[PDB]
Amino acid sequence: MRIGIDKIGFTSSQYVLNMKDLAEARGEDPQKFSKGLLLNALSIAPITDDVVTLAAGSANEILTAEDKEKIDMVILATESSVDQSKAGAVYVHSLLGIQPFARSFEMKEACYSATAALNYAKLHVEKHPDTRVLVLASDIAKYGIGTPGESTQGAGSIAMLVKKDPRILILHDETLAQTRDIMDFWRPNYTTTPYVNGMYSTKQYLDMLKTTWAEYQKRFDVSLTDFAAFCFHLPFPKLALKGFNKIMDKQVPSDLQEKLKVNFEASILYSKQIGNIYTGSLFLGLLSLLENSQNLVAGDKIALFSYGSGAVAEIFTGTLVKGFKEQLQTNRLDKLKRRTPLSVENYEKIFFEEAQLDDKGNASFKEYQTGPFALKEILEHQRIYGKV
Ligand SMILES: CC(C)(COP(=O)(O)OP(=O)(O)OC[C@H]1O[C@@H](n2cnc3c(N)ncnc32)[C@H](O)[C@@H]1OP(=O)(O)O)[C@@H](O)C(=O)NCCC(=O)NCCS
Repeated sequence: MRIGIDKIGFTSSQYVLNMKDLAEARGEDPQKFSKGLLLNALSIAPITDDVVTLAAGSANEILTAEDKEKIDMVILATESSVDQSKAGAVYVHSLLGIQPFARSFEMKEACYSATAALNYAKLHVEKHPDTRVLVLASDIAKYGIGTPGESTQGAGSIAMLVKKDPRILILHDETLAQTRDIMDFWRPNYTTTPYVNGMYSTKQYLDMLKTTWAEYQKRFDVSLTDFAAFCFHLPFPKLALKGFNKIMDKQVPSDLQEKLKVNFEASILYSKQIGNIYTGSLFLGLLSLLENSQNLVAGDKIALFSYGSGAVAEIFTGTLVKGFKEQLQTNRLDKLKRRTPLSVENYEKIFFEEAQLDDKGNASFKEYQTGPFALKEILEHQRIYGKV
């Protein structure tokens, strides 16, 4: 029984901050961003485009009426939640008109949780092969003005439809996760922006990659040469490049070294324009890879390294399905160029806007550019979402 990713949708916000503009405002060498981080631009979200609206937009990209009839589980992976009790998935379920007899909930573990969502989705469909599962990985990476992380901000959501006989990627059962209790990045309840030790996080990302991959190879009798591409979590592309270099070695034959490198470069193309999207970043890289590699074919295997701060890592794999290109888009870079560039001044005002509640819990918002769904208002503490 083949189970996996049938369709992948992606939505980002409608605004962009160009890194050269941020560099100019902050007195930074623009090459720190273009070469140091390997970032060109970041998506910026207004207050009316949040985890829920981005998630619903990404699903709207891919779902058919038949999907909506057969989906019986909706999982939102996020670290950008807008309620402490109500899962953002419930809103997505509603906004998309999915059939009522579904379970809907959120998963949380920094940038890692969509990997667990996908795994549960896969097992659920295997048990109930007539069903489909919608996994959303939606986040707004917001670090704060003047912080080291300001340059690794971003916004977006990946939607993945999981079902039997998938048209893109068959998911396999050989997985390995690792948990280690650390404080590289975290976000207490009283702050909209995380605390982060960037250098320590990089070191831990690389050590969990090294140790998890070593153990994976041992348990499952595989090596680098079994794969046509390796995808990494993508908070910024330089970190993923460090990961790639960390696990690669020169015992790989030269032709495969070249292929893996070209595929790595394909995988970071979108992230260079979008920035960090937390839970969705690994999967955005997968999408970028599939839409930009010139060498991937049916039957090629892909290895994926998921990381979340705090920290949890997992390696898993999949095999490409004949016809996968039919499910992809060719003009995504063109669509990203449509985003409205913001001055640093306007980015500061828009990205860091917070709701101004009256004593009854009402808040109103200016109309900003969004995708198909928007936060319209807050009405007596209820976030009101609708189609635009
Ligand atoms: C990425 C981050 C650590 C950078 O912080 P920073 O103090 O502003 O920048 P750094 O001094 O660390 O330099 C970053 C990089 O660009 C560099 N750089 C600086 N000036 C440069 C220049 N003029 N030309 C080229 N590169 C330059 C570096 O040398 C470097 O890359 P390297 O690690 O390969 O050497 C920071 O944005 C951050 O902490 N973001 C959040 C990370 C996070 O969320 N981690 C959790 C999940 S893994």
